[PDB]
Formats: sequence, C-alpha cells, structure tokens
Amino acid sequence: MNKAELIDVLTQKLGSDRRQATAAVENVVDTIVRAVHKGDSVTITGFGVFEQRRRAARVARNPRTGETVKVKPTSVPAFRPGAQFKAVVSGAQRLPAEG
Amino acid sequence: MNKAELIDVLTQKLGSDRRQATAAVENVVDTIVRAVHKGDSVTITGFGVFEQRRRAARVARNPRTGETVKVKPTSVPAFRPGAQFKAVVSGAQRLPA
Repeated sequence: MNKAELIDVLTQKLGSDRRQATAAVENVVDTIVRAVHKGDSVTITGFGVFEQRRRAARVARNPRTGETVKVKPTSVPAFRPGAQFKAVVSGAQRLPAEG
Repeated sequence: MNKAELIDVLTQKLGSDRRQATAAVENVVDTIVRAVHKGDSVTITGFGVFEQRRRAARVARNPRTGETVKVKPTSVPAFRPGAQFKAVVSGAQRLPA
C-alpha cells in the first residue's frame, strides 16, 4: 500500500472528499514528526508509541573503505508497536468486526 | 503527547469537528494495521514504512523459570523511519516553516 492508496481507503472510511483525507494523513504525520522532533513521545493508544531516542557513540563500518569507524551520537525516531497491533498481527486477537 | 492531544491538534489543523479528527486518527490506524495484518506494507513517504516481519527461532529465558527456551515463530509489526523523518530528528534537515 502506497500513500495515495492509503488516502483512497481513508476517503471511503471518512466519507470525506479526497482533499480532506489527504490533509488528514499529512497532518497526522506532521503532528507526530514535530512532537518527536521536540523530544516528546506520541502514544496512539493501541497502535504504538513514536519517540525520539539518542543513540550513543557506537561503531559502524565505512562502506567506501570497509574500515570500522566510531560514529557520533545521533537522535533517531522510533516506533514501538503497542500490544493490540502485535496481538492482531501475531494472530492472538481478531481484527475489529462489524458491530 | 497522548492520543487525545493528537486529536485536539488535528481538529485544529483540519478545521473539523473533534469527532471527525477522531475518525481520522482511528481509521488511519485501522487502515495501516489491517494492511500489515494481511502481510502488505504501508509506505507513507517521508514518514516511514510499516511492515510485517516473521520472527523465527528466537531464544529467550523464561524469567519465571530462568530456563532458556526457543520461542515459537511469530509475525510482528514494524516501522522503518523514513529518510526525511530521520533528517529532521537528526538535525540534518529543518522542518518546513
């Protein structure tokens, strides 16, 4: 699923026009990204937690020379899948049914 | 930021009712989860890629008993942060102003 298709899907669920669904996706993404960039975590309960992490000084291998090099700490985004996302994908919980 | 706060911010950006922003968040979530569930990946370009992976043959120590067991294989969700999401968080690229 590419982003346009995500938007087509969301359009039918929301009963919006496509521009609205596009705005929603882009602005969900942007809200998340700006929070994390501030060092805040974002918990979308059930789905997962987006956060910023600070990778300590560590080792990596320099592709162009093959030498191991010690690279500097780096702040990185991460997502921890929440229990319900995991439960569903692992087969331990069924997806929501019409109700 | 909690989910309700994400919804409040989205309500404000979209100029919608809160109920609509709530639908937006929950149905974005459901669309992603369900695609990963059927084994497909969802690429939200810039942001990242949600995917399903198969963990096979992993060991673990049952911290109840202390004994090392092989854990039976499981399919798991994952998210790979996108190039641009990393570039903002790392400080490489500035956010749009």
